[PDB]
Amino acid sequence: DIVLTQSPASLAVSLGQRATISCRASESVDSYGNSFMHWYQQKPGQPPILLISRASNLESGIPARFSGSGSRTDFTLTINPVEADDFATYYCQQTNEDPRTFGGGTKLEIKRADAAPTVSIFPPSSEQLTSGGASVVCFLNNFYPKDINVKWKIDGSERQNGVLNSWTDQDSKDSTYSMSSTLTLTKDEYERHNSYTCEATHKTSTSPIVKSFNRNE
Amino acid sequence: EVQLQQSGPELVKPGASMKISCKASGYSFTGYSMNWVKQSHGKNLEWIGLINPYNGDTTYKQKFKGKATLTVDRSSSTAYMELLRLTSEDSAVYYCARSGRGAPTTTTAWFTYWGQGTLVTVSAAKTTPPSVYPLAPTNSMVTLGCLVKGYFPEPVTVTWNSGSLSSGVHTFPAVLQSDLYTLSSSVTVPSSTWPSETVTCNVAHPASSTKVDKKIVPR
Amino acid sequence: PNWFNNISTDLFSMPGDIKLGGLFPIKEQSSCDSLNKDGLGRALVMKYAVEEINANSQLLPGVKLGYKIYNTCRHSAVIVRPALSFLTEKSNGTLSVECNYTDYETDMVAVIGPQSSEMVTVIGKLLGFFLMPQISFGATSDKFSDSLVYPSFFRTVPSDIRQVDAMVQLIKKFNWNWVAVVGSEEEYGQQGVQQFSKKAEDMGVCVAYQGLIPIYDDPKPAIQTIINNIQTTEVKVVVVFSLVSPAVSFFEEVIKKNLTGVWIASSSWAISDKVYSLPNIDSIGTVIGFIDETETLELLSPFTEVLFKKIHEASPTNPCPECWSLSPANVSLVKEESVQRTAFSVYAAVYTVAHALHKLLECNSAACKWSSSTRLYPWKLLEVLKEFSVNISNTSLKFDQNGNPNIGYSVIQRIWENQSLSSVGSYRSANLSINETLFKWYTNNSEKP
Amino acid sequence: SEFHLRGDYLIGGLFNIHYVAAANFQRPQAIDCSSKLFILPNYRRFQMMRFSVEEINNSSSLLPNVSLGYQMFDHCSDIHSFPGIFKLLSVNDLIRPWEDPNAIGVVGPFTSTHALSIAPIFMTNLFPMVSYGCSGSVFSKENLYPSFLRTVHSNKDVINAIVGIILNFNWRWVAFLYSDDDFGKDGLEQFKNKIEDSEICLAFYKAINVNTDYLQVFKQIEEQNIKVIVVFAPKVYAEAVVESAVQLNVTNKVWIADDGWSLNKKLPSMNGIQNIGTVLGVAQPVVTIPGFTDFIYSAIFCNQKCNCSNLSVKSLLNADPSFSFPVYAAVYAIAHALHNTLRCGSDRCPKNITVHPHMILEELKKSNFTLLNQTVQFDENGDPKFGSLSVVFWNSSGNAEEVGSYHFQSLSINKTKIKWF
Ligand SMILES: *[C@@H]1O[C@H](CO)[C@@H](O[C@@H]2O[C@H](CO)[C@@H](O[C@@H]3O[C@H](CO)[C@@H](O)[C@H](O)[C@@H]3O)[C@H](O)[C@H]2NC(C)=O)[C@H](O)[C@H]1NC(C)=O
Ligand SMILES: *[C@@H]1O[C@H](CO)[C@@H](O)[C@H](O)[C@H]1NC(C)=O
Ligand SMILES: *[C@@H]1O[C@H](CO)[C@@H](O)[C@H](O)[C@H]1NC(C)=O
Ligand SMILES: *[C@@H]1O[C@H](CO)[C@@H](O)[C@H](O)[C@H]1NC(C)=O
Ligand SMILES: *[C@@H]1O[C@H](CO)[C@@H](O)[C@H](O)[C@H]1NC(C)=O
Ligand SMILES: *[C@@H]1O[C@H](CO)[C@@H](O)[C@H](O)[C@H]1NC(C)=O
Ligand SMILES: *[C@@H]1O[C@H](CO)[C@@H](O)[C@H](O)[C@H]1NC(C)=O
Ligand SMILES: *[C@@H]1O[C@H](CO)[C@@H](O)[C@H](O)[C@H]1NC(C)=O
Ligand SMILES: *[C@@H]1O[C@H](CO)[C@@H](O)[C@H](O)[C@H]1NC(C)=O
Ligand SMILES: *[C@@H]1O[C@H](CO)[C@@H](O)[C@H](O)[C@H]1NC(C)=O
Ligand SMILES: *[C@@H]1O[C@H](CO)[C@@H](O)[C@H](O)[C@H]1NC(C)=O
Ligand SMILES: *[C@@H]1O[C@H](CO)[C@@H](O)[C@H](O)[C@H]1NC(C)=O
Ligand SMILES: *[C@@H]1O[C@H](CO)[C@@H](O)[C@H](O)[C@H]1NC(C)=O
Ligand SMILES: [Cl-]
Ligand code: NA
Ligand code: NA
Repeated sequence: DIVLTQSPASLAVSLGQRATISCRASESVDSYGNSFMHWYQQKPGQPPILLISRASNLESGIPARFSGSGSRTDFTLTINPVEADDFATYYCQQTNEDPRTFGGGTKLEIKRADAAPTVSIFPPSSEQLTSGGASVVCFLNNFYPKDINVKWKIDGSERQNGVLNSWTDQDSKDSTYSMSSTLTLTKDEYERHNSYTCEATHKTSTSPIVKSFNRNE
Repeated sequence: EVQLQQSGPELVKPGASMKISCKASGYSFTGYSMNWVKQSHGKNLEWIGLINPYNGDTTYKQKFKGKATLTVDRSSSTAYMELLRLTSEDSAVYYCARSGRGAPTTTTAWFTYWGQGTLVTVSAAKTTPPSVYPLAPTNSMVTLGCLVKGYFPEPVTVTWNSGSLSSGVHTFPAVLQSDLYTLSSSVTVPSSTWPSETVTCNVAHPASSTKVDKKIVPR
Repeated sequence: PNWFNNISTDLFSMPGDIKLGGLFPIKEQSSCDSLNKDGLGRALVMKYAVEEINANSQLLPGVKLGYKIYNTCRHSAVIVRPALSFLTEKSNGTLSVECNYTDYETDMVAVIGPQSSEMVTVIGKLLGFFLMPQISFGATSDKFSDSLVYPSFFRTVPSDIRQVDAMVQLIKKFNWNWVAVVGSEEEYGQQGVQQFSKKAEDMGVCVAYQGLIPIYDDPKPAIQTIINNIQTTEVKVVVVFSLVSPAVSFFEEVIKKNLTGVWIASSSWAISDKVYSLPNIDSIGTVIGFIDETETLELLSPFTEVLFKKIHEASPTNPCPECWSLSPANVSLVKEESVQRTAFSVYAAVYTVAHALHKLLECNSAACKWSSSTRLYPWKLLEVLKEFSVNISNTSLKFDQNGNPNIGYSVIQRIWENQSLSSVGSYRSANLSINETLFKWYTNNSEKP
Repeated sequence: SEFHLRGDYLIGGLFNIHYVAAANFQRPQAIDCSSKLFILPNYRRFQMMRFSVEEINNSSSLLPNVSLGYQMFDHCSDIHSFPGIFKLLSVNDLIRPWEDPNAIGVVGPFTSTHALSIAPIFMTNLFPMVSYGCSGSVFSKENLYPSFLRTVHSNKDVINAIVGIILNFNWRWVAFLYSDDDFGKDGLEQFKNKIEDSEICLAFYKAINVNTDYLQVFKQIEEQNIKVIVVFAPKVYAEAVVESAVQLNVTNKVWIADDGWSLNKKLPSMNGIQNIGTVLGVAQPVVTIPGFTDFIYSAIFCNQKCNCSNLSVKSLLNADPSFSFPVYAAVYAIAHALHNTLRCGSDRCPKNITVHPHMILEELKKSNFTLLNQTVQFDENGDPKFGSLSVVFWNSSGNAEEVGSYHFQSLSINKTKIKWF
């Protein structure tokens, strides 16, 4: 089986700059005077889209800012200039030998200025309480880069159990990420404590961003 | 237009078998190979095999022989893929994809058309409807939320005011805990508009036949 | 011109020492019931040419040219009998079954017409076997350029292989590369669509879609598919290589789905009144046309005025049953743009044969080697016509080894506001020569697509 | 003479026994075909018509006490065949162009090109033609060819089968070599229509003659790396392509033949043939015509001269037998239509009843009889409802080994029987 190694695995390119993705085949994918290396774009939650066939043929309806080159065992996909809607995973595929194989993919991230998150905190709803559960939710919205750290603090002490975290994929419009942190407690555990603190640590601030409520209010 | 319409998401018990369909329209069904592709979350794309709908000839990646079975029904222009003796490792998204035109061989064909994908969840766990809780909190903008808790299996859809509110919406990918999923959505609107103009979180969970609309009321 | 006074009122038969057979589309099907004004007019041009040759005492001196014209109905069944009748023995009125027709004197020495390429494919090899020269004034398929396949075919208009080169050159000039081609489904439109496509492929032009408009059948279901494929390819250059009658049905439907874009017209409808007279035709956008580049016959209209008066005077005494009700009112037949701009082709066809006969009979201006004993075999006439050169009016006409003429095209455009045709360039040899600044683009902001 | 047989009703027979390349001519006269290149399988078909008539004349149930006769012709040139045609249509060695004749029907011609030249003349008076070989798709149109029928299928069906073969395997680049005539150009148009919406890509095509620079053709095919070559063309052109392929060191191709040459007897036994690769094809299944072998051993105006004595009976018998049943069925369809037009019973026919050719035509259209356990019928278009296709392979013994079937009302191939060169 032909192995496809894509590089780099992960890439951030600013709006309007040039993105270069490579694919190396363990064996030649040349035959019939052609190179059967193809490039696909996959947006989150969507089917892949064919960008380029046979190493350098742009498919109908694909912008000319995408292009491909190479032969035999070395291939490049180029995106120039990179636009906001171009974040995706990019796969190379060879169809020279059975079985068809795909490369591991390359994640293209739109690079932008660092942005601190807009943080919101929400105590459990009275409706969730009637069920005996108590989820405290924290939104950390529109930040860059993706790396962030969220601490939960109850009455001054850190809390690790019950925290569930989830990132969105990058935003088309403003190239940011968002994240929600959910602390799921029992109702009783929620009533044993007064103040609840969501703490965000990010490369934009030297000190954490903190949102708190007291259960009193 | 060429459309590949796959069947909806499936929850299947381990050890069981299931069949995925792919209904083709907009072209001559027997003119082109139908391919199938596996994508496991943490996404590598893997070719399972293809079928020639004209004569039913099949070709499989070795590891899928005896695991997948490709068939077609020409009377209805549908390609099928049966998965057998299912394990948690068969949990993935499965795509049908039609070969293009221009390759010298059926082997060398690339994939120009894809179906929308079929999620397959292999689990003994049972179908549970979600509980939908409202998240209410000044400031210029205000953020509201919607917690979608304790459901199974995937997926759920969340919209806000039936799609009226599109901008300033974040729907976060669900998280699996004790065989139950939880997700949240946030929306950000002008303070001027809320609480005066109603903001409602719409949640659907097809698996359990569940529609819910939660009004985000203040406190 | 006083020789006008001597002309006879006989439209489709003229007695004479040597006769030309004529084949025109004078009455078609809507049973050949439907008069074709252009076909009649083109027949009038042959009438005029023959009268004029006979009035010229230095061309075929003392030898009278006559003819017999028949309706083709653009139909196989109809045309076969006239063509066979041209081949009957001049003195018998019958066609003998022979193996060798070398000493056999056919009633006609040459044939003028037919108009249609579909029609030439019906009779061409028949006439070819007798080596009877046929000069077509309207049949443009490149199929007839093979003299091993069509041994006696000539034409006074160019092969469509040149017209599509003209068409693909224009499209390259306007940097259009995604186009759709529509043809009528029969010899002309089929050959033209194929020829266009091999040339467009060869000249780096992508053909998005090919379609054929039925000429039997009901075309409307085929037409709606075509228009669909056009709309969904989102192309806005459409080449329509079609006969009038199906193109009308085509554009009828284009209108009712208000599509617009650039339309390229083959010579067969580039100047058709029936197309341009359609309601809301000016909706469709820009129409660019190619037509044979011809002289005007300045005498055609005066001639017809006098003829139609003489005919009216003789109206109380068959290609066209109702033509004996013709009148000086009906002079509009020849003054129609279709007839006027193609008339020279009929005329040159007849003169070409006349001059060839002159040479064959070793005429000078005073006499010919001719008498009542003279037997004219069409195959001896053919030898003279092979690669023939003749000045006709102000044209230097030359036939090549293929029977094709040194006649090029005038590129034209339809101007909707005064319902007219503007000249925007030309095609001579393989040189397309147009002036972009002369084009009116029928678009939102009046620029080019 | 072989070409003429006296009888109560005459059938025309249009055949081309000799071949000649098209060439300039300066006199309006018939070609002396007898001095040109003899074509053995065509002569065999010529005999098949003579045999069928003799068989019917031997019959007391089909046209009882009514003899069938023929006027037959060897028209090596479509352009020069009109004297023979004139003879069939003449009313007393004359033709009167304006009337509503010698023969009641005609069998032939063999090629679309012959047919297109002469058919209008026959159509005009609804003179029936029953062609044993003309496969141009345009003849399916009754408005164009109202008295035309045939006993071979249209090019569309044969093209369909050929596309079936291609889709059964893994190659999708294709070269279509086709004869530079109406038959070839029609196959091209049908081939294109069928594969437009499909994985199959026409990567090269060319109209070909015996004159074609085949070195350049094959250089172009190799440069494009095309492995599959469809040669859609008659005997003379197919041998041109393939003999040139052997001579110009073409190797490792997959050749695909239509039924006009998949049963060719010359090419399989040719020196070097195994080197050009593998020849597959669509073929007419060999139909046994009981009694024909004996008949051959017994049998051995312009264009009625064979000049082919010193002919080997075994060469003739073993020649390409394709279009045998079509000829056989064409003659029988006509005899049955006469039988039924005359309202013959099992025992007798009325006689000296005069039969205008057009009267034959409605009985021809309604044809419905069995013949060698096949059912002879025509559809609305005058195309045949009988006959099937084999898929064959040329094996290392020089035989067209059957490896599969195509039946027009819905292809199977045993792929293991095919050895690949
Ligand atoms: C087809 O018929 C033509 C027309 O008759 C034949 O040509 C004529 O052929 C004869 C030869 O038998 C020529 O007449 C003879 O001519 C020679 C001189 O060539 C003369 O010395 C004899 O006294 C006699 O007159 C005649 O010129 C010729 N006409 C031509 C050639 O135009 C032709 O031979 C026939 N072809 C056949 C039967 O294949
Ligand atoms: C009509 O012309 C004939 C010959 O064409 C001639 O004899 C005669 O003078 C003419 N008569 C007229 C003009 O009155
Ligand atoms: C016609 O005259 C020709 C020769 O010119 C001769 O072949 C034939 O016998 C004649 N036919 C008649 C008088 O019907
Ligand atoms: C001639 O004119 C009259 C009306 O002016 C009309 O009845 C007749 O049909 C016309 N013939 C034509 C235009 O051919
Ligand atoms: C046509 O006219 C030109 C000069 O005007 C001359 O060169 C040519 O030979 C003429 N052709 C003829 C008389 O056939
Ligand atoms: C093109 O047309 C315009 C006519 O106004 C003119 O300005 C220009 O010179 C023309 N080009 C030519 C005649 O080559
Ligand atoms: C028979 O054919 C040969 C050539 O194949 C030719 O030389 C010979 O003259 C012919 N015999 C005839 C026409 O009687
Ligand atoms: C027809 O009958 C004769 C006997 O008179 C026989 O010799 C011949 O073989 C038969 N022909 C056939 C069966 O085709
Ligand atoms: C067969 O035909 C002859 C005429 O050739 C006739 O005299 C005889 O009566 C016929 N025998 C029948 C009809 O049985
Ligand atoms: C032609 O090429 C083939 C490749 O199979 C080679 O075997 C053969 O010997 C060559 N023959 C020549 C150049 O005569
Ligand atoms: C006539 O055709 C029908 C099918 O159309 C068939 O049932 C019948 O047997 C045929 N009659 C014969 C063979 O006599
Ligand atoms: C070729 O085919 C023929 C007929 O199918 C068969 O009899 C013969 O054995 C074959 N030769 C081989 C397979 O070498
Ligand atoms: C297919 O071919 C193989 C090898 O020739 C043979 O063993 C088998 O009988 C065939 N199968 C059929 C004819 O069904
Ligand atoms: Cl016509
Ligand atoms: Na009998
Ligand atoms: Na027919």
